[PDB]
Amino acid sequence: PVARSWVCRKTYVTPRRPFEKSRLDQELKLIGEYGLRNKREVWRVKFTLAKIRKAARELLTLDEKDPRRLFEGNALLRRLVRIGVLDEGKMKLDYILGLKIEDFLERRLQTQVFKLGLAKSIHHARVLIRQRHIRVRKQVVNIPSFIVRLDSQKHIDFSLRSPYGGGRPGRVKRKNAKKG
Amino acid sequence: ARGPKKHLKRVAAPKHWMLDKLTGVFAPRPSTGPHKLRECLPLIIFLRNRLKYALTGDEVKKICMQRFIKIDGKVRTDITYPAGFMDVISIDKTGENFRLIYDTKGRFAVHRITPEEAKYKLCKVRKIFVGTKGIPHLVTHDARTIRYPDPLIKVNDTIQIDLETGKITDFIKFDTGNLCMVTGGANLGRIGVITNRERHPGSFDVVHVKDANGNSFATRLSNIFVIGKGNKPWISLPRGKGIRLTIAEERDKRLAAKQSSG
RNA sequence: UCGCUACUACCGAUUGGAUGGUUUAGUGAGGCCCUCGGAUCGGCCCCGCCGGGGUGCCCUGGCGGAGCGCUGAGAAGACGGUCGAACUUGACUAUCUAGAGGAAGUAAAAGUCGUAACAAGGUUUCCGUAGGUGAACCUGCGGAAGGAUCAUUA
RNA sequence: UGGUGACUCUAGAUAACCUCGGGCCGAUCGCACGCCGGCGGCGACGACCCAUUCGAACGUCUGCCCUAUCAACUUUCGAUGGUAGUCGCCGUGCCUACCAUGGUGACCACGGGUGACGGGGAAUCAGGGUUCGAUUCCGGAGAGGGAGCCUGAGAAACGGCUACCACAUCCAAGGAAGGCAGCAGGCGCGCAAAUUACCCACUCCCGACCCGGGGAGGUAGUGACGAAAAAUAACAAUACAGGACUCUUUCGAGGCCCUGUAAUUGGAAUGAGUCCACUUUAAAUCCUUUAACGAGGAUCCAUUGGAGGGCAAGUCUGGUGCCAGCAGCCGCGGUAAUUCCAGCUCCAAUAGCGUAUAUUAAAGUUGCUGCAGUUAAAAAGCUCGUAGUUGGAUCUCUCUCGGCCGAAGCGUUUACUUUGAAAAAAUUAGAGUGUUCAAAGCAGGCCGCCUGGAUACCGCAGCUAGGAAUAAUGGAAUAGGACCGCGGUUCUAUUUUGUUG
RNA sequence: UACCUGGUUGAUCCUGCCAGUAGCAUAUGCUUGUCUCAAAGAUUAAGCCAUGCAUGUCUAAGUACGCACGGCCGGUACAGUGAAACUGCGAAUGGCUCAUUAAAUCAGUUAUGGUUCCUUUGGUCGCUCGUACUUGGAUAACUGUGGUAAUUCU
Repeated sequence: PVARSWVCRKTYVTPRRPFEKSRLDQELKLIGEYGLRNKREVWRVKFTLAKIRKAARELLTLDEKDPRRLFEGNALLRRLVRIGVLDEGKMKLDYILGLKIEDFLERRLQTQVFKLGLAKSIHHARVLIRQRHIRVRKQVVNIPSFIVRLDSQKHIDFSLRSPYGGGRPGRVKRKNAKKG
Repeated sequence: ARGPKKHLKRVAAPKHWMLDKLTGVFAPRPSTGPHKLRECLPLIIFLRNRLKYALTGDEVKKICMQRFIKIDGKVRTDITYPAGFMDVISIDKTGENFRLIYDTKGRFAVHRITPEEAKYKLCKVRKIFVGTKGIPHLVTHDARTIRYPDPLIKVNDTIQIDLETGKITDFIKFDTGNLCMVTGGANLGRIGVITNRERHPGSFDVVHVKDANGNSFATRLSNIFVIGKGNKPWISLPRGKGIRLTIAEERDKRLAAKQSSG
């Protein structure tokens, strides 16, 4: 007996066929377009989409005046509007099935740092997040796959201790000032 | 085993105590007392977990050992004393008074009450027997035996106990049209009017109850506690009035109640 | 059909030894229950040396002694009962273990005599069943076509 | 008197008993002190009996893997039942005496096996399924193997005792003491598994107890079991016999957008480390927060398998020459090897990747959904036949009471279907919540208040209520049939005669 | 994400199996910078165990004549703190493992109207017509004398 929880969960699935061209090609295009590191970051966002399609595909067999479909189905669309993947006029339960991987990958903090212009490339956003230069509303966020909600998109900035926004220079500029 | 168990694991605790997973292996293990250990709230959970007065299971010892806590008007120096339904907790150093009533979701509740109401409690009659040179007795759900009862008290009714003397003042009988609270099952903590009582001889009576909104439900007879004569409760009720909201309108209450902010 | 090297397993003498499981019979540690037993420890008596109180007699304090006195407590030990571990010897087995002999299949074999079969495969083939051999096999009986005929003339 | 659905219940009355191995009816401790020699107030220990709580025990119904090279078993010696008792906390062949001769079996008993503790659950999965579940929660069992007890509310107890069988420690040889399937640790076994560490601060438990104790439990150490996040570089200016956009018929004209086998230049950014301090904690560590140092082949270098096809990616070069070896399969190697040994280059996953074995999908190659049976593996030589399985049409709620609305009855009994209530938590699904994201967690939020800690699922069996299609089943055929009022025979209610026989 | 692909022939269409493929779990190889959780002597031997620890306990309120401390005041029964020992209570829980065990365990469902229950909580506790302003004997701790090679022996 222990006071520990052993409840864990894997967050990706690997494909059934390992060496398949045009699966390899499409995921490499999605790695290069969004600045991701390995295939497992695509297989992770493929997995949260496959959980959302599957739960909506279950809710589509119950009729329109079901209790469970009306409650749990309105709570599924609410999250997808909240993270900015769906829009507001498309809140029937059948524009869930028209979602794709790219809608979910456009909402990462990495691509949003690139979209707002705080970076100048999609790989420049990965480092600027990871070097702790990026904060969201007060809080330095150190994770590039931080899915930016819709209300937290207007507050993404440059982290008041950083040499980019705050002003105290880094390791390199101060040593060159010492050698001045 | 050989002889009785003295420990309670945490996951094996009652669900309504709302103990989290990661604080320990063991749960407080109520002492034997008036209430079943599945039907009670120990005094350590009322002080540390609900009221946030204490912070550890040693401060509950330091609070109870100053004799600051009266459960039904008698001072209790056991931190795992099982307080149950309709039990009055008088803390006189601060000035509060609580009654343990279920709320609409199957748990207990912090129900602060006025010290003018804290002089009495209701009990439910459980067995009535004569004996010992023909002297009649009650047995209530607190194991309180009150000899010489009123002859019109029968089984499944409700008495009203005076807590300073121990004597019955007036009672309610089991009838239709009486206001009842469900004290067990999946309709627990719900308040409604008795509609109907179906008899099943050799099995359990089923008592159909009707809400104040129209929501009918049924229980077995043993999960039925007559609170009021007619529709007027002889005790106070919690913030919700014993009326269970479905989860859709329970969501609507939150998403409309946040819009009063600013 | 007929020549080299090794393994698997069984038979395998040896009435070879060691250990389990079921029971036949005999034995039966220790506990408990019963019937006894009575090492010891008190108590109440009875006298003797004697005080006080009450009135020769009663109650008290110190002791002492004796009696197979008469009661209480009670250890060892025994009879019998029961529970039952275990032991001894049989039978049924099962398993760990030493030993000549031979046995079968397996690893290949590109070693020798025919050419059974696939063509009408030079005796159409195949099936059952009995008999005989160097052997593929051959032959007697009765089928089948998966035949070499879907047919043979009033 | 009071009760239940039903008592041989609960109470009442009467006659007696009441165990010397005795049944209760208090020779007990504390704190403040008193009121008129008595009368006292709060507690602490007790205490027969009753109730309750915590249980335990013994039962009811339904359910489990493989095997027929296990088809009859049980019954002297209890097997099934009856009567009377003994024992036991009590119900019972539990056991004893006397009887009766029964009890279970293709609807698979009985016997054997299990690499069998059972569940909650776990893996995989379209739907159906299949396999695992020693393992932290519930329940069982057991402390080397059987057996017997003491004490106690509770034990057939092993961190209690007594034996025996098996091991084994000391010994002065007469004796004495043992039981890690507790936490550590050791040996052995094996493919196969961590420290003889710190602390009662947390969660709780025990005790006379606000105080003591706890290898329960917590904290560290070992730990690529496994799961979550995630570095190993970004940017700019040049140049290219690089590409793309506007013009020139074309040469060729440009900061307009991209790219690099530029070990071209250039500062700007930063962790990993090194390390004061705070914070964390019982005290420490770790992470979080901060000084100072900390990157140009940013040598502070990323690996594991592969390049014939399945299957992403070189008939490049050197070596060997059916050798060495590769290769899951097909195949490769006999002097030009797309396959071996290597160099280069390229590919896949990436702080991870190969191999072996178990298992699941693929497997419609176990098939209920959903396979096959002329010739590919396969229809019994033929027929009869009991069990099993399957079976043609047909049939459109009322009586005695209480305030028209409830009781009570049904009707022949069910299967089916729908609702209800009861179904441990954790897991699973799912709601809410910016753990810095996430896996998680059950928290949190606002300027003392406001919250949450939902909900679904929970087969079969058993309760409940509505439906009446389908499917089984009854209801009178020698009418001892329905409904009526008529008569007889036997028993008999309890009111009726101011009470009283 | 309800999926297939190579292998029988000179070529073909099939039956059909081999082989690949993807999880998941035990081992193992090579490699391994950061950070958060986290399993871990189950499988074979329910094999064997050095050493140490894992079960003890006092309030105002059962028993204090230990000077072991100190403290009034010295005729002051007992100031106090208190080891020890007697008494009470616990040690039957928790922890570990999975050998047994196949209508057994167990799960759901009922029953005790067929039973016991320390404790807790409530009841009851002058309900009996018959030395007390306080009863009797021991025993530890302590003092003192010993035995045994040896024990939590006495």
